[PDB]
Amino acid sequence: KETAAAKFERQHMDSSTSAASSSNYCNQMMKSRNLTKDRCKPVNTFVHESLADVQAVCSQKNVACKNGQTNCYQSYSTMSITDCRETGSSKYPNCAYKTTQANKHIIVACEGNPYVPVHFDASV
Repeated sequence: KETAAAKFERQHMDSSTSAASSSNYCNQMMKSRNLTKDRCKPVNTFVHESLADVQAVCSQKNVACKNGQTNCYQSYSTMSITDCRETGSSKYPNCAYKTTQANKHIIVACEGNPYVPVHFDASV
């Protein structure tokens, strides 16, 4: 089955764009990354950075996750991110999202050897 690291990349990485280019970014990416296949994922963030730069966060500022786990890390630097959250009209299978561009620090949980992101905890 898909590894947790691989799921993070699929759900949260978009190294192919610098920022969201239109209001339909989230609608397209949520669909393309299969985040709307079974149900509308209600909120999701994409990170517009290289994979190596995001993986490197696992060596940055340790901080407890929202759920209290201690394997979370905050990036030293802000990153270009897109926040995707369901619109009030979103109704499976016609999932609809509001796209919000931001530059924020990210908080990720890390696991494994190599020690890499497996969960996107927050933008801050």
